[PDB]
Amino acid sequence: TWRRFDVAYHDPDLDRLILAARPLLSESPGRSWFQRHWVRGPHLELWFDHPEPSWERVREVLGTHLRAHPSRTRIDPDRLLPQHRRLALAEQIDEPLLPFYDDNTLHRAVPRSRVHVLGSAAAEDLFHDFHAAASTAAFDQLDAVVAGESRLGLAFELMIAAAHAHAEGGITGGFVSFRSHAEAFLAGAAGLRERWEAEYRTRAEALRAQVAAVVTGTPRGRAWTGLLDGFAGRGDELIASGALTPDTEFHRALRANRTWHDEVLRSPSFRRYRLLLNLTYLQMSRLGVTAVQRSLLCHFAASAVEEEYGVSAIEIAVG
Ligand SMILES: NCc1nc(-c2nc(-c3nc(-c4nc(C(=O)O)cs4)ccc3-c3nc(C(=O)O)cs3)cs2)cs1
Repeated sequence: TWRRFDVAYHDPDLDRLILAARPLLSESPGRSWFQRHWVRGPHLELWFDHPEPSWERVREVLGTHLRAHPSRTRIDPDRLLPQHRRLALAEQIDEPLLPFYDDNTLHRAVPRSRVHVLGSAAAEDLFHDFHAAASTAAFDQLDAVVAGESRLGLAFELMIAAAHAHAEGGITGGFVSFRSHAEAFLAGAAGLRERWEAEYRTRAEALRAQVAAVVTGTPRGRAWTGLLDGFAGRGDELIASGALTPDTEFHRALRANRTWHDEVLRSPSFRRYRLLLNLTYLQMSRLGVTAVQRSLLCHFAASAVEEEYGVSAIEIAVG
């Protein structure tokens, strides 16, 4: 059902290349979407379930761009291969990892299946529907970033909006997830945590204001939560049928808290929230936000909500 094209582009800043692809994902019927990926080296993937654009049309648009604005980053294959072998085990990727693509090249590629990770073809199809809708939204987000808006700031707004609209209890409920994710990432890194805290202090006033603005309602926040709304029903149904599948002070506390077990973890509302937050994190990846940066945002979001509302995620976890 799907066609895939890989654009090998070794500079981590894909944003202009993505914007050049906008007509290909905007001009013909069918679902189309893009993501960033690492197999055979850094590359952009374009996915289509209908027969247009053709390979020839894809080359007409993106060949022109690669010749005008080529990547000048050089990969280090010797260091990348072992990293990719580990990623492949972790992400359950069975595709060949070699040879690495040459920089600034276009390829047809074989679409991969994620059923074994997501739980069913129906769950995979729902993620494809999300990607199709979200990729359209991403072009406007990336136009803003290229134009000079803060990438992390746009992502922060998506996260706050998702927690306020889609968590039970709104922002002062959903923010506990942000702490959880930051503390799981940090895995005992006191020195990194202190660096994050010190940067957060410089940002606090602006970040608290952004939290209050998003909670009041912003056009971007409402647009993102509107998009997420489209997946809530089907998501609840796949979660309920089974079709959609840390040693830290915080997580130790949580594991001893019976409300976590009985009213949070197993609740359909938390499962739904967590699905829609995970879709938000996928969007952040599409927008070029790395795993460390997503985890920093989680730290900043939790800290901002705590300061604005005078609440404490660790106190909630302890119970
Ligand atoms: N002493 C009794 C109590 N314990 C709790 C707890 N709530 C949580 C909680 N945890 C996560 C978490 N998310 C993660 C994650 O990894 O995503 C871990 S904990 C997300 C959200 C909540 C809350 N929901 C609400 C709501 O009003 O509905 C408020 S706080 C953990 S213990 C509430 S009252």
